[PDB]
Amino acid sequence: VSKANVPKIDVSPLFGDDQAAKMRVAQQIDAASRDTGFFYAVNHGINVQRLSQKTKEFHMSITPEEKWDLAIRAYNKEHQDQVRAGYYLSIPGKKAVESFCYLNPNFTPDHPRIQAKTPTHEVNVWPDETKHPGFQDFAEQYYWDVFGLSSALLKGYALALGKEENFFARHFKPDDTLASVVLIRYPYLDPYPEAAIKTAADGTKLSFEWHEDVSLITVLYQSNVQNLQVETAAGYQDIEADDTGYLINCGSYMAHLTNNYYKAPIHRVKWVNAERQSLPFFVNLGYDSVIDPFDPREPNGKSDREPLSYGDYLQNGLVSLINKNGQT
Ligand SMILES: [Fe+2]
Repeated sequence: VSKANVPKIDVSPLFGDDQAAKMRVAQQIDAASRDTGFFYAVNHGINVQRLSQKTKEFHMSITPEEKWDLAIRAYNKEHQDQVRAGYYLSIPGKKAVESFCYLNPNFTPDHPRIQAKTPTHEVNVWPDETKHPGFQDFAEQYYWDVFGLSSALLKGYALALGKEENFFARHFKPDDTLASVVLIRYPYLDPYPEAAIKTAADGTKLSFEWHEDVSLITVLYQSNVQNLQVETAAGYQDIEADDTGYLINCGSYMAHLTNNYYKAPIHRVKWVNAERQSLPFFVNLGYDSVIDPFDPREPNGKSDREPLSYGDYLQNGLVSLINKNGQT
């Protein structure tokens, strides 16, 4: 099994005002997006040491009582309004992974999309502050930190495609973004439950099957345990781990609006019996955001693809992924 070419790109010029340096970053984003579809963002300015430590303290401290109280509707029939946000329980002996998902901290009972009961908008649920001091403060702060990095990355993607730098970022707003953070724990278990291991067609043991992401882009921090593979025409290739950088890839909304010029790479998660963390940020736009598709391959950029509202795209995509790859 070969290793994927995943370049490390210094994204720090995207926070600055040297326009030529920004173009040089854009070229590297373009090149990576047209090859395997993955790159590492380095020199990003986020304290990922604190991110991993605070996430670890939470996963290891939370009790079954608290998990039921935070559980999404798939695990707790009483929580009909928690489809996305909350705790995704493991099932001892059956399901190893567990995770906590939260949404835009600005979605409050007072927020107009919450008042209108608009699908995919939810109010976050949090553990008790006395049992997990500082956890909510940390997590909300982290959302805005990775929002900022993601904004900058979106300027690079715009420039790479020949657009003005706010082409995507103008739709990525703190008041209405549907972006989510998921804090995923993959545990060490001995014996490891066989029901939690999937066998791929090629024989590889997996934790999560092939998929394209439901996102515009995905901005991922993982601890230093190799697990991801990306599909190429010549088969799956291993993505090397790097626990100082963020792993970036496009989701299927980018593939839609570029007429597949930037594909959403198909990837899967190998089974590895090791304690590790996977902390994705899914860059989603607003419910009513619409970007007119274009084809960068054509001089006039003409595309026949229908514009797709981000809210409709997200509603269909999240359900489809659950149906295909299982309730996480
Ligand atoms: Fe993914």
